[PDB]
Amino acid sequence: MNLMITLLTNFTLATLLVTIAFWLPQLNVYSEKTSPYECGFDPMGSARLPFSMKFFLVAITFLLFDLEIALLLPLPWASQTTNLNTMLTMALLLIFLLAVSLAYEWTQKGLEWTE
Amino acid sequence: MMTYIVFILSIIFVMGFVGFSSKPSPIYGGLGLIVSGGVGCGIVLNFGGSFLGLMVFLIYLGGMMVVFGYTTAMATEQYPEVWVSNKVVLGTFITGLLMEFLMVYYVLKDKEVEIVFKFNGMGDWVIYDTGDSGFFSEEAMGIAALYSYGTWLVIVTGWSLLIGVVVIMEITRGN
Amino acid sequence: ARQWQPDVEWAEQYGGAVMYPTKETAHWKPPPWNDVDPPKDTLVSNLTLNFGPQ
Amino acid sequence: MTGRQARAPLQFLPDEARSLPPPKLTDPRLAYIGFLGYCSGLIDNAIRRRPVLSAGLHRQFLYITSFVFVGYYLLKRQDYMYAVRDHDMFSYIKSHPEDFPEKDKKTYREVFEEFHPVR
Amino acid sequence: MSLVYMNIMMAFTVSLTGLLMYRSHLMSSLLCLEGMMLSLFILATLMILNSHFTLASMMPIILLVFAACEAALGLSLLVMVSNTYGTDYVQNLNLLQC
Amino acid sequence: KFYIQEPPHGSPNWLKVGLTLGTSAFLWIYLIKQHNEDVLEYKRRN
Amino acid sequence: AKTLLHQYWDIPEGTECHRKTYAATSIGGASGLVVSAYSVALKTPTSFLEGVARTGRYTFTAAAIGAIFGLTSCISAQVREKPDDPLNYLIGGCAGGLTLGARTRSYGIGAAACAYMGLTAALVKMGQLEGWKVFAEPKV
Amino acid sequence: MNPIILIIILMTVMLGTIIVMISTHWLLIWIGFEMNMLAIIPIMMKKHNPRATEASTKYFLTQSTASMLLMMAIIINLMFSGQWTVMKLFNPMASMLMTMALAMKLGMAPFHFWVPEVTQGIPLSSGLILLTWQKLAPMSVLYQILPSINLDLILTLSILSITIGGWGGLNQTQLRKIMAYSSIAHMGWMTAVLLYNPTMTLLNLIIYIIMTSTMFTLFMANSTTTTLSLSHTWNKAPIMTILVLITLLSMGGLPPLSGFMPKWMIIQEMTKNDSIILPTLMAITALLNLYFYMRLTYSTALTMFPSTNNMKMKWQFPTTKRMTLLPTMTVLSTMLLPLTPILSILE
Repeated sequence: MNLMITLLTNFTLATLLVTIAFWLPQLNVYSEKTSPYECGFDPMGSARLPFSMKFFLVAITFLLFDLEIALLLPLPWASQTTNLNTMLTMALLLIFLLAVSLAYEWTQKGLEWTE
Repeated sequence: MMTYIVFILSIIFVMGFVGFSSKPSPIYGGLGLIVSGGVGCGIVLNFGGSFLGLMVFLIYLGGMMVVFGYTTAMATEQYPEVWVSNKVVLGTFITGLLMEFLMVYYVLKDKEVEIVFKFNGMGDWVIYDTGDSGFFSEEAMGIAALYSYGTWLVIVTGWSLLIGVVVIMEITRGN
Repeated sequence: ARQWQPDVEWAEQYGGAVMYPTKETAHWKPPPWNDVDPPKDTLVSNLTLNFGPQ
Repeated sequence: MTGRQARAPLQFLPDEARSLPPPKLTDPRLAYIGFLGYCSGLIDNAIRRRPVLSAGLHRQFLYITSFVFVGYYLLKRQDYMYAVRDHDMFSYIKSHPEDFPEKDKKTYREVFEEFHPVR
Repeated sequence: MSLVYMNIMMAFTVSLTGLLMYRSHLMSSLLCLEGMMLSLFILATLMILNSHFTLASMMPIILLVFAACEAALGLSLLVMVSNTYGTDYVQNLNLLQC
Repeated sequence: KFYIQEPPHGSPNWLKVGLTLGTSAFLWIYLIKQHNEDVLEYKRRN
Repeated sequence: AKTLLHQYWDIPEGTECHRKTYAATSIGGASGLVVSAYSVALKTPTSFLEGVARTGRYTFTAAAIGAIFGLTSCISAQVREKPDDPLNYLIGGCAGGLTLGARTRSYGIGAAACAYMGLTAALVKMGQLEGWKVFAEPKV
Repeated sequence: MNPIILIIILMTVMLGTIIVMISTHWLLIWIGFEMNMLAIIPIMMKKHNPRATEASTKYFLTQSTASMLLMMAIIINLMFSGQWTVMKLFNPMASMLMTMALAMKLGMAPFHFWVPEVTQGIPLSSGLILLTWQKLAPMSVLYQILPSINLDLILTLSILSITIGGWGGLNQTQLRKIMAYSSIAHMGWMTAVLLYNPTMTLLNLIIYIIMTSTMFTLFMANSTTTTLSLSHTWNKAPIMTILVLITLLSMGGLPPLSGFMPKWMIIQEMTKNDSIILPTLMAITALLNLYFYMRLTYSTALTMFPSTNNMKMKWQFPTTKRMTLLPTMTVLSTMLLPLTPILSILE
């Protein structure tokens, strides 16, 4: 809870920056500043319109390679046991499987479209 | 003063996670999910977990970033609703909150609650480790498995992930 | 050949979407033989952006 | 039944099966399987629009050979399974005497019967 | 009974009811599937740490890598659904009528 | 005779029928050998 | 629940009336709440007021079936005093069927309900009195 | 859809089912069910149309929520007595959740609302392979965890599954929904006998898979989705008619044909217990699920509908499809009455 103490002090610092932004300097005359600005002209609607995106495979690609990051990240505790053979073998097999999946979707233009 | 701190962090987790699963707009749901994942990492960390909570914080949180990318890309309403906008959304959120406060009430002023099991009302410094002179640090050697003893398991897991990659590519390719 | 054979109205009975009609069966339709329902047009996401003056 | 040779998991036949006689020549069940193999060959000639009972005789003999072989091994495993069922039953008979009492078979001189004469 | 188990089972049941009743967004359904993953994760991990049964700490890492690739599969399916329609609503799925 | 642009088959190959007859006669020989072994084992054990 | 169907079997048969009839109303109202929950979850009654109305109709009709069945069971058991024959519950099932026909305001469905409910209720009492076990031995 | 990749995905379906069959560790069973799901998604969408897209959506949602409920059951099992053996459980609540997760997976009457939806829009190869494997693999797990099941759960799901699979099957003028309702009825039968002698259930599994293989092979022989097309395959292909006759009567369950050995052996080792009212109720409902077979057989072969021409064009071209293994599976499915003492091949 000492890092929670640090989080508490930074929360109090951030809220005092909010209050010193809002309440101290001057007045608050609204009613045209609140209008949505794009580049000089009043546009149609707003955001939250259906915004069809370019990449489809790339976010799922990130997700699955983050999952193999999750399986690979205990490498230092891999490196200290009496079974060196299975250690090095399954480590090489996991990275080689990662490279195999990458090589498949690299050769099958899974990244060469709307990137 | 506090000694129920894991129960307290679990109450904050249940609040953020009921507001998560009450289904507002999914960006507000992801706000709830990042709050819930952060305090759940805090629960398992302050319980005695060394790294695995910060690990799942990282992994699960990058997954939520991908979920944000798709909920922005695909379909939103003309005006997205928040928790306190609708009849049904506000009703489910406040009644989940009421279930939370009601179980806090019927634990803190009572002995036990037996809805599905006899739940003992007192914080979990019991039962707990009586200071084992380990130095092997259980979670470190625990994830130092999957590699010494874990032969078949990483084989089928990585094979499932490779099949997952070719499956995603061929589902989008199936046009 | 003098033997009775099943006919067009028996064929109309053993077809359609579902066999036995109700007050609610009018919304069901026989499936397409291609199993494909193509036509719809999605151009509402021709989303505008004013790359403006300043 | 649950094993009872749940030690060797897929021992298809132990040396325990090598003490009972195998299914003999011209037993009627393997002849039934052979007739079923000939019927399979007949219908395989029937589907492909080739002449039935013609021009597929190597396929006829192939189907008959395959079904007779498979049915022979199935009959062997079958007879082993019923033999080990019988032997375990008799071991449990000879094991516990007192739960299976010899019923004192009273002859009909004294066994009374309700009659209810039907007219 | 370790009282934190009650609130985590409560969070599981609420996430399950949220998975079952849902208004219009299949995105939210995948999101509650992700939350239910997290609930089973935290409960199994606190089990393993109460038991000191640290040979089998395979439940957390492997449960969540598998259920996260399930969520990735669902996200690609939602990509395909929103491709072949305008949106991903529960309505305009009522074709293929039973 | 009567055909145009090929008979697709009807003139068979000479590996498939030889393969099928060979494995069929092989399986017959193996089952006969199996039955002789089993009769020998039964009469040797009892 | 199994505890209160066991309460319905707990009354001697015999008569301890208002209690056998209240247990019958409780069982019927529970079954009506079950069927109303299905029929409100599989229809979208659109809207909640009509959903309350349909659940009220199904619960009140099933509880009235239970009530009329318990009434004629109690009266037949008091009058004829025979716990052996299930003919009392044959009369009971036909009375429930005719009142189901009255609550649906048809006659052919009501006569069929008399026939089927009377035969099944006589079967229930008949198999309970001779003794046919519920769902299992589960031994061999 | 490169054919090497299709062989890979079929081998992963095989691998998921073998991992289910092979382990004592519960997480490996969950991995097997999940890998089965992941690879059984793209056996669907072999075509392009969005019917397969929505069917894969509905199937994925129900299959994954059943798998997560099973993981809940395993995790509560190890909240209690902590072992990784597939054995008698040590929680009635976990056995409740586990039976309901398997009930959602392999199809039961409160839980079957995805089955005609998934089988309607997909091609026949995907439908065949999902019916065979997705009704095979959790029977292994059920066979393993049978000694700790409240009998009310399995029995109520089985009774209600048979009667719902019967009552739904009478109306559909499709073919895949008839086959799916029949699948629900047979899964109710194959679950109903589990707690008494499971050799009956697993031999019913063998016979039902042989029957469904013959059915979908005879529908791969000619691209038919309505009974109108079945009448036109009467007029174009005559041996198909009598095979549909024999196999449909064998799905009916008539004694001189081999559709009887599943039901009657079940009734034997069922009524050696003191349950008599329940087998006669179940078998009267098995009389009920035969009428749609009868009208299907009427529409195929016993009556002769008027047929559209261009079959005059089609008569020069014989049935040049591929058959998986049609005659062997056929005469194994039909002429196997007198081998009822191949009951004991199973254990």
